[PDB]
Amino acid sequence: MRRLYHHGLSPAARKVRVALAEKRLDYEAVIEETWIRNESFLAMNPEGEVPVLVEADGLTITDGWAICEYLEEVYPEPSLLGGPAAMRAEVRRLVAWFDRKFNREVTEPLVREKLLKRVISGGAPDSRQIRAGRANVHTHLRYISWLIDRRRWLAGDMLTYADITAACHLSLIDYAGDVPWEDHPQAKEWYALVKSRPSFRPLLTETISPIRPPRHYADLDF
Amino acid sequence: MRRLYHHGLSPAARKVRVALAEKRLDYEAVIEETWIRNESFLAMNPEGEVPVLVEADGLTITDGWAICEYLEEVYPEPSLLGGPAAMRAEVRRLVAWFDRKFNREVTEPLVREKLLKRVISAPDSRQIRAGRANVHTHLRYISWLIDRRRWLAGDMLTYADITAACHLSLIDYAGDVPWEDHPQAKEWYALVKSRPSFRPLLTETISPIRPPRHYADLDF
Repeated sequence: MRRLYHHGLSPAARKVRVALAEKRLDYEAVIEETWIRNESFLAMNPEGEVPVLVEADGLTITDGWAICEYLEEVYPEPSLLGGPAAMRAEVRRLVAWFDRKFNREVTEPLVREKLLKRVISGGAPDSRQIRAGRANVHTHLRYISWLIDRRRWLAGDMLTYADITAACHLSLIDYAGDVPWEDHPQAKEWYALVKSRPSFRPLLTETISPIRPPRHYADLDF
Repeated sequence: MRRLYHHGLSPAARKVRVALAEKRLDYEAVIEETWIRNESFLAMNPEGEVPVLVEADGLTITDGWAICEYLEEVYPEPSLLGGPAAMRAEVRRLVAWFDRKFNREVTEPLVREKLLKRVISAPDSRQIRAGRANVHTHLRYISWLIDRRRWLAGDMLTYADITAACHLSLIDYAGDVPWEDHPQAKEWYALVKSRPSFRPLLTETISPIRPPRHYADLDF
């Protein structure tokens, strides 16, 4: 049956999991710990990253963006890009905002230092990287608050890959306990709406050993 | 006429310039040096990056990838993604290979240390040697792909070839591509660089850096 190679620390893989659920597509979730070399996995994806989607006929789609665009092409409804070219471009802009800018400024340092290092032998957290990530998340939350104060969802009138991408990144910052939610109440409210959707539920209930998420992480009413 | 905000040190902007030309879309190239703060540019693109495409009617498309997907949706022929879902997915896989992996391993350190630092104002030699070592791995992969396909993603030129060639064109501007170790990849790069869509990348300069002698040479 359709399968997704993933791991809980990957924002892109989280995004694909949420997308598959939003599209009502059944799949088998298969963990690959990409920090442990596996020649068979590399043979399937030479980049050695998750996510990788394998359809029941064996068709193998690699890269989060490639998978997301493939899902919209093959399983068009419900749409996660929207209809007019201009709207789709705004969705894609915001996808890039989070998968590049937020990712580089916040997700990469906090996930690496607070989550991945504890999962592997990795060693001492780098406090400098952590402080920068913690400071930078404020600018992003202010932007989210600005967008959602004037739009229904981050990219406009319907939930899209923009909301999914932003929420999946934030979910990992939240797993680490580093989101200053109460400084950004409009962003907090938007995240509560996303986190309460059935597509988000596995991200809330699953854990990544040996890190215990914070007590509010799975609270819909946080 | 549509306008593209770009600069020569941006692989994403280079890619869009090539794409626009491949699709026979005229445009005005407008330089924005994004290392110099400009509130008006930020007001148009809050990320403060190039590329940004502005259509004649004012429609503003931001982000290289968003621009490429937009161009294929609005100007479908000639296609730079291809037709079947599987092919399009392979193109997008390779676009990511270059815009993520090659970019992190090779373009970022070499452009930063050798090009950007000279444009603004000491190169880190360790980072330069890491970039130079890693480009070999990527060229071997290119060579593997084009030994069995005409172009990186299959039988037709796509965003995959454009993205790879645009990244490599910046490495080549810095003089750091070991072409003599990778003759199959070299031959593929010569074909892409020779296309009319690539011409401005070859002839334009980024002050104060001079490119190597062969950089603009089709017969290198």
